[PDB]
Amino acid sequence: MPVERILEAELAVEDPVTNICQAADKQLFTLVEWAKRIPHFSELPLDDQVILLRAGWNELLIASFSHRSIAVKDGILLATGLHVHRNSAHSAGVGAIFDRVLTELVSKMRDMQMDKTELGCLRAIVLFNPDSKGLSNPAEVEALREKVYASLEAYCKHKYPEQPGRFAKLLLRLPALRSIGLKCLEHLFFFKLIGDTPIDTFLMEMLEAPH
Amino acid sequence: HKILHRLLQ
Ligand SMILES: Cc1c(C(=O)O)ccc2c1N[C@H](c1cc(C(F)(F)F)cc(C(F)(F)F)c1)[C@H]1[C@@H]3CC[C@@H](C3)[C@@H]21
Repeated sequence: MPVERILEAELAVEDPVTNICQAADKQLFTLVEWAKRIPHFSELPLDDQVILLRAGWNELLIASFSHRSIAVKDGILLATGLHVHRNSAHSAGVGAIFDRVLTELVSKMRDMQMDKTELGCLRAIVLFNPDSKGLSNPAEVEALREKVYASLEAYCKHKYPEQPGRFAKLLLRLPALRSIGLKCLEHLFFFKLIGDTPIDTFLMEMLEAPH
Repeated sequence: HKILHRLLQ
């Protein structure tokens, strides 16, 4: 599980609410291509690949746009190229969750200058979620996750030796990512219910019930 | 899961 392959995966794939949902649908296609470039993912059974992506797609995409936004002041950069300021998000009725992303993810990524290898490793940990329901062999996904965080810790110790707490600092952003992912899903289901926000085919499929 | 399966080929 070499960190070089994980970094290569990141580099290979590099009403505001309506724009956000359009960017999210676009990035779902690219997310599948990213996962295929993480070591050993494509060797899992197809049903397990589906389970892992349906379980992690929203956290995976939130981590990505948050890190893309580190040089944006008080805003985010959509994958479509549109900058969205927090004033625009508040004026559209999603100010609270937008501020959570800025304060708990973007600003904290900026403050520690989280790099793209660390980002990719955190996303690979999220992808290899052994708690995902229905996996044919959870122990093998657990083993892949363990390989990722072992490689990440060694990377942090080699590249940032004067920061012994950095590995723990990276992992302790995952509870915030989990909570923000769940809250974003609540909003999307509500937009779907109200019907006043376009939702494209792949995003809509991710909002479908599982089989 | 139709789109997701097709993309995972
Ligand atoms: C910008 C972007 C991209 C991108 O452009 O790369 C890619 C994926 C996503 C997002 N942002 C979405 C989001 C962010 C926020 C916040 F920033 F305000 F927190 C609020 C809402 C909502 F409108 F729902 F409240 C939605 C999330 C959604 C969860 C996974 C996809 C969809 C995810």
